Amino acid sequence: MAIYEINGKKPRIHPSAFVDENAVVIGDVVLEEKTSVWPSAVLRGDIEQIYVGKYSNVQDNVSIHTSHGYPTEIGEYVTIGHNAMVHGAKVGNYVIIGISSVILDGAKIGDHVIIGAGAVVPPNKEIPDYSLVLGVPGKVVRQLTEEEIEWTKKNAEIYVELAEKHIKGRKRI
Amino acid sequence: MAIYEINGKKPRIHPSAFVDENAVVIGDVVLEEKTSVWPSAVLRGDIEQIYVGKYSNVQDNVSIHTSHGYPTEIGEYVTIGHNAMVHGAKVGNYVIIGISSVILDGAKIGDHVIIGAGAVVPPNKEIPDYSLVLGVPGKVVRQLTEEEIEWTKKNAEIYVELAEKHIKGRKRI
Amino acid sequence: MAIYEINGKKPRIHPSAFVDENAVVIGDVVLEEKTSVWPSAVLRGDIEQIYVGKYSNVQDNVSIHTSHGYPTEIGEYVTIGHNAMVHGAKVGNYVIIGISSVILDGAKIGDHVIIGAGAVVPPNKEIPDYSLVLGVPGKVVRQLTEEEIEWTKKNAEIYVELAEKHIKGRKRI
Ligand SMILES: [Zn+2]
Ligand SMILES: [Zn+2]
Ligand SMILES: [Zn+2]
Repeated sequence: MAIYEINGKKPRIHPSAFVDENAVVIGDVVLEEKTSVWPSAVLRGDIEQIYVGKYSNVQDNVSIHTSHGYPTEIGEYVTIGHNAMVHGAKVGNYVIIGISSVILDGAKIGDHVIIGAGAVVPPNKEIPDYSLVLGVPGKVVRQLTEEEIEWTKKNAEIYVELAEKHIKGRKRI
Repeated sequence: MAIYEINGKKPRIHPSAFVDENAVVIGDVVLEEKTSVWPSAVLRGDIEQIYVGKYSNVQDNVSIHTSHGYPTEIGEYVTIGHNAMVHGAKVGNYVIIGISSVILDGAKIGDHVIIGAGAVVPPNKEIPDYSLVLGVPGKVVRQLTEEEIEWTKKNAEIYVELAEKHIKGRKRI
Repeated sequence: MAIYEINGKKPRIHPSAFVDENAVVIGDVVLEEKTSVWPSAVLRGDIEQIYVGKYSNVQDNVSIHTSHGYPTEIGEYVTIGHNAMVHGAKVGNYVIIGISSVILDGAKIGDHVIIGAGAVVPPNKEIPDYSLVLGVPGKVVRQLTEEEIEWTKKNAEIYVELAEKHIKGRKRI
């Protein structure tokens, strides 16, 4: 949990979603069904809206924010890796945001995309569907393989099940 | 909030500052007027002092620490981007520390400087005023433009207003 | 603290260890004597076990997780730097994981190793003993010097003392 409203705007969280009590969700944030927000993950909807599509996960120590005129939209089946940071960007469906990677303002990530760990997607950068992105500044290095494409969805499914495990079996001690 | 003292040393926080209750401020830490510390941001003043100049922001999931003999001094109008990490360094005025970047021990960042997202400033590295720094190890790639210089201050001003919004309108639900 | 069990599995924490109340320890996690987990550090043992050897520290805003079939084992005298991320990897003794670095699944870090800040150790990557690793993807650039080797242990010792300071002198205010 650790949900807050700011100036009237309240987060809209679907009942099936899992928001760790150590995560922080503030203001204009929408979490669709079967989404999950993990420990120390922060979704600060105090400027533009932060929309998180169904079956998507926002892992441990992630930050999601926006800039004026630059809302953040996360698609379906999106995996936002541990310690990653998404800032005022649009992310398509079946996208794996690598651990500790960074997606900046105005960027547009296509569907079925994998952003490598530690990669930095520059402002306004557009990433085509089925791409593997690496480096700083991140560049499309090649297209995803059949295996990787399957994974762009399975990674998210694994988290949907994991989220449910926590909702039913977590206990503070 | 989530403020703690350690062995007698208590943080000195100006009344106008905003410290998110999910942030963690420990020991020898000084926060001047109109400063702001956001969710999961950690300022651990358990070794050397951590000084944060007025109008500066320490964003979500940032860590600020020190090494023996290496205190951390943040200037005025400094923006420490989401998930960044400052360790025993001296940062001048009107500096934007990029998202997920790293500033190491002994480094000295001049005034009106922009450190790119994911950049790593090596130990004892000195950055001249009006510089744009990119890479790992971070290097001065060019001087800031008129627009960027204006931004080195406006970024901080935006946060001063944002901080006030939170102080007056945040509500746990 | 902020310790939780999940589906029966409870963390096993030695009495001498220090777990900041703002850190998050979940499930199958073992913390040996004189270990320390700092603010916003997250050890999610909800898949494979996370084992932390004695005298090791998991610094501020770190995340430690695993993948199915890929448990995370941290050796003795290991320093996991601020904002770093270890995912389903095996780390030897006297290893310094650089600030904001990333160690991926299947990797095996030898003993007396230093991973540079912001470095990314690729999946299944094996790092020889006494190595300095830099870059993305991280590569062994040279062997450690006498000074650095001494440091691979002293860094951890400093934290053992620091941990004790917190256990005895921390006070919420
Ligand atoms: Zn932001
Ligand atoms: Zn430190
Ligand atoms: Zn994971």
